[PDB]
Amino acid sequence: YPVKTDLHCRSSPSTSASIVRTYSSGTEVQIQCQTTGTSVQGSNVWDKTQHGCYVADYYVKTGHSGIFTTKCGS
Ligand SMILES: [Zn+2]
Repeated sequence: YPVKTDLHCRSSPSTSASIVRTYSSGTEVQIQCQTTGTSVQGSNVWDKTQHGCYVADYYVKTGHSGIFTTKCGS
């Protein structure tokens, strides 16, 4: 799925968590799992990517709003 903007990928699903890497707009990401975290533009859903860090799902163009795949473990 493409990211919708330049999008931070963080060590935890929080906008205060450390930035591991930043994807340039349109970069293809795969979703390992989904969880909840900071509310970003109305969505508290966060996606763990192929790199093991978390992005705000609002900015991942999947067509889905709610969690739709494997839930991340605690
Ligand atoms: Zn930023």
